[PDB]
Amino acid sequence: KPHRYKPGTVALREIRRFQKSTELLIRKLPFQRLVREIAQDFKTDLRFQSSAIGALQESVEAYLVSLFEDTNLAAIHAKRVTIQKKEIKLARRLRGE
Amino acid sequence: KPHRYKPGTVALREIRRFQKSTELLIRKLPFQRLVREIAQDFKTDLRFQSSAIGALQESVEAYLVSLFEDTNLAAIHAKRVTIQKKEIKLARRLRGE
Amino acid sequence: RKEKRKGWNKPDAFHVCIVSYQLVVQDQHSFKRKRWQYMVLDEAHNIKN
DNA sequence: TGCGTTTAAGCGGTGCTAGAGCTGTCTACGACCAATTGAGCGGCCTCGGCACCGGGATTCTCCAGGGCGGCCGCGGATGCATTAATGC
DNA sequence: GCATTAATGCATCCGCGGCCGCCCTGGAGAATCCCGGTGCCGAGGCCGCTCAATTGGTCGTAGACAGCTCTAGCACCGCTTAAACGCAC
Repeated sequence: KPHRYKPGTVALREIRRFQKSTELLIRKLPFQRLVREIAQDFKTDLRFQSSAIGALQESVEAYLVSLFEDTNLAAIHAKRVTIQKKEIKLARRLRGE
Repeated sequence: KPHRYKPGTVALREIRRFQKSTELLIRKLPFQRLVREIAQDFKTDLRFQSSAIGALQESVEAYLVSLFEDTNLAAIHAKRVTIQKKEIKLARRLRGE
Repeated sequence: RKEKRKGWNKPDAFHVCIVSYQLVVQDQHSFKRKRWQYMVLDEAHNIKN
């Protein structure tokens, strides 16, 4: 007989795995390409150091995870598990934007 | 047949009246005695003038009206009008406290 | 008070107005607007101050 | 949630050059002090803008009477029970 | 004296009918806007003061100018897995 886990049960174990891990979830090449695109449409002929990129991605994942518990709290306030657009919009409005 | 306004009709007009008006909504003497008694425990023999109280009053009601406004936003996000405990709890949590 | 003053300004609805001592001290703004001929005080020992 | 695959980062390594980083030099260039006067400022007393209420035109909300398909009070039957004059 | 049988007081089970409440239309009344109307008071223009912004000179001093040094960013090359996408229930 096949062994299929109930939906969402794998979610708890992947949450457990990701909570103990401090590594970044974004590959270096797409992030660097996006930053270089911002430079390209920002100022022509710009150079990037090997450093000054870790701070970018680090601040981004910190901001993203923070906004994620804010939107999770907003969603659980709505008496539902699934997040939606109003949740993230309300979280952004209340946080100071 | 007495003429009675249906509930909620007068609420809109009080909102309209108060939104166009910028006067203090807290009686002066209760606020000043509150301030005196809360300053008592920190250190006795306080001294307050006519000024140095209206500033606290104004900061307080501005903070409170802002809190009520984003509480209204949260309650609207909850698909209802009546405010409730958890509304002000998560408004305080989200705003930075 | 507003009801009594709804015909206060334009017509001559009254030839004499009777007011208490402690109501003028609240409605000076409305009272001083109208022009009067005779104004009388009773037991002026209170206003002796 | 689970699977086949495919587009693709991670990684080991190079040659450089545009570019970051440390160093004399003088040359603009401001820090500091007599000296002044002139604009910023303390005080004042007034009229014009402002505060608050009046009179209606206007705008807004909110009341009740009237025509729509179902009703719960009543009366009688005519059976259940009682009852009194009479044959036995 | 006892059964008895027709006369009589209800017996309780429906038949019927008195019994309303909702939408749509009828204006009715409270609230608002808005400037006269006059009293109030403070904003500010004017008068007199005073102190620091400006002027010039003295004098020393930090930064642009190269000038040079060296250094890692990048564009490039090719292997090794490796998650992502589309699909399907």
